[PDB]
Amino acid sequence: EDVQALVSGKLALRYAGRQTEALKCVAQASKNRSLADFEKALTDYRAELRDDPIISTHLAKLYDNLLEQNLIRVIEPFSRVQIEHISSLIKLSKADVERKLSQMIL
Amino acid sequence: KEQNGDVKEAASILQELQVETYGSMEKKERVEFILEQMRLCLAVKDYIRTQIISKKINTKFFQEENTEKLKLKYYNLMIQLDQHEGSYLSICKHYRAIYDTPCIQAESEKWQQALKSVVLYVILAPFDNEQSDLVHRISGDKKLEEIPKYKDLLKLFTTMELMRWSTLVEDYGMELRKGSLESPATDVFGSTEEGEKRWKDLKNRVVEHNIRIMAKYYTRITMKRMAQLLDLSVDESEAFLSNLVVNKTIFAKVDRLAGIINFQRPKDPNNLLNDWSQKLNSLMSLVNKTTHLIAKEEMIHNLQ
Amino acid sequence: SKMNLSEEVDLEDYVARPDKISGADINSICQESGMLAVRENRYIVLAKDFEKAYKTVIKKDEQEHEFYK
Amino acid sequence: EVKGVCTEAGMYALRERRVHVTQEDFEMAVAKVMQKDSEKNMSIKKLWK
Amino acid sequence: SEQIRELREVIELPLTNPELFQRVGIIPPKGCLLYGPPGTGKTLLARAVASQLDCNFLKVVSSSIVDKYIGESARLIREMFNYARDHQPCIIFMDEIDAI
Amino acid sequence: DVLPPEADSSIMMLTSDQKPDVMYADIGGMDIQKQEVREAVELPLTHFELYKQIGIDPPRGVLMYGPPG
Ligand SMILES: Nc1ncnc2c1ncn2[C@@H]1O[C@H](COP(=O)(O)OP(=O)(O)O)[C@@H](O)[C@H]1O
Repeated sequence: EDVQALVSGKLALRYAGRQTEALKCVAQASKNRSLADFEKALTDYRAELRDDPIISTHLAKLYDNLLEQNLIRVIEPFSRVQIEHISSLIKLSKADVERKLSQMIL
Repeated sequence: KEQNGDVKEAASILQELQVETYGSMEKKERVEFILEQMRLCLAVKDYIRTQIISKKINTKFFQEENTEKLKLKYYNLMIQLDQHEGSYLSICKHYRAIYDTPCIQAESEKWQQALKSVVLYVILAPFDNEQSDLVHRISGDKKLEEIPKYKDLLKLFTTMELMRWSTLVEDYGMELRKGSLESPATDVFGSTEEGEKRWKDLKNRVVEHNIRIMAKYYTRITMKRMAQLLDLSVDESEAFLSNLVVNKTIFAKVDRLAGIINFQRPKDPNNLLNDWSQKLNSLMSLVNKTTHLIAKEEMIHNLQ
Repeated sequence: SKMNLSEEVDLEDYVARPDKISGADINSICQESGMLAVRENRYIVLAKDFEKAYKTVIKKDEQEHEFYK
Repeated sequence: EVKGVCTEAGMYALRERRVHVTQEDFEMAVAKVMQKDSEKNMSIKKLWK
Repeated sequence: SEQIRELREVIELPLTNPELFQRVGIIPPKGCLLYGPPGTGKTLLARAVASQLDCNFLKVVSSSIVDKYIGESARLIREMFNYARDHQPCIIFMDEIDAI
Repeated sequence: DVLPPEADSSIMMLTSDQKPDVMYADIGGMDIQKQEVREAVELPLTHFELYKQIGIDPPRGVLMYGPPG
């Protein structure tokens, strides 16, 4: 939330533009904990922030953290589930869920 | 009261509140002035400021002895403060506090609707030890059997009372239409938008009642039978069992490729085997008390 | 951080100040403005008092008799 | 205070997660252990020339 | 008349309302310094604060705790709180803070 | 039998759930100095094998000094 509070500050308005708007929608996606919204914001702004001057490595750490933070919350009701429903609750494809879950047991 | 109150006159009184406290609070009239501004704060829809200036009141109590219609009737605006978010158990504690004066003021319509308003939503509080003994206090009343909602508090005792939500709907056609005075049921549930939040909450409280009794009396239960025993969909049943188990308030664990869920405790080797010795020790001890007793009755009658 | 400020009044206008402050007196500033809103019956700091709490604790020049500089 | 050189030179390798001790580790440790009184303002010195 | 009340709500409002001390968050308001003459002020307007609840009083002579090694004195702190734990805000009356 | 001793006369031992009242990340930005005190006290107490790996004989005492506050 303080990300928007900085860029609304009077010194940051001098240097406003595209890349500050890139981190705003990333802030809103991390605020809502919406997974594909982060993926959409990464996809919409390529040369801004999927390049890695020194931030896209750190964004991959925050995104790979956000998977199991969303994934641990949706296991507790069951002992046993089929994986197309857990792809439906996460609103994502199932193949990357398989490679992520297989990393979690290993 | 020149322009009969607005945002400005609420600001005009909040800036001049404590100047009397700065002169000398009057056991009564100072309390009567320092209460009056927060209903103006409710007119400006201010709630956090309202309870701060309401907490000054609490030490000046027991002046309703000399007060006929003012002391415990301003607190009907204090439940409007706690009307806001969820605090249902606290304003049923409140209704028992304002229960007394219309029994001093021996009325049979204002006091009867005090019984009506308190018996409606002790139910709507979430289940606790505080709800469990409060209903054990307010039951057994000599006055509660004037109203057919004595049946309802009996119906929410325990062990399901063989219930069904559609039968609860057919017990409650009267809450809008007829009754002796009927007015708090229209006030609580018959309202449009505040009733409808309480409509979904009363549906929420009865399905919460039905989960606990299923955990008492079932090893397993299928998915289709739980949905028809809760009068709603299978997916809305999945949502209700999800946010209760992550609330860790009902122990359950489902299996939704086949739909069979269970309410079993997590099995362990020694505790199951700790049970066989316990049944055994109770068995061997009881036959000793049995044989000791039949030896006596043999001994008495043989002598006659 | 462990204080509900909740305004749009920026604190860094007091970072960039001279009149170097000892670390114990920073603790005095944030607690004084806590008093200088609650005593006036505010459930939140409005940070118009924060100027006055800053100017209060900074005045430790005492007397010095206007003598020997 | 030769020990103080020996401890602080080996301390430089500890913060580097290293066991190797070079001659550069000692020469930085000489200036750390050895100090002075640092008599300031010089007016005391030149009152007493 | 000015000092009956200037001391009143600087004690009353923090003890009656600790919830505002989380609406911004500081626990800290620990009382005023009554200094001046001996007169009747030290003993009599302490009973003016006794007008609502108050009561407690007890007594602080400012001498039985001032023993030199403070390993005993810290126990002599909590010895007086053996009755101050028995209530709500107990009001430790304290005479001759600075007098030996 | 021998009773459990007490050694209980002049007790200043901040222990028995009474010591802390603070976490380690409460201090704002003494990062050269939070790292330095930790090397002499907290580090040889737990990871004593690192000093024996070199033969350091970890240091005994630390003198802090500065303005009051
Ligand atoms: N860098 C700092 N970070 C957080 N709090 C500080 C800092 N410096 C001072 N304080 C606060 O100021 C007070 C100074 O206390 P203390 O350390 O006893 O003073 P001194 O530095 O003279 O020993 C502490 O209670 C502390 O809460």
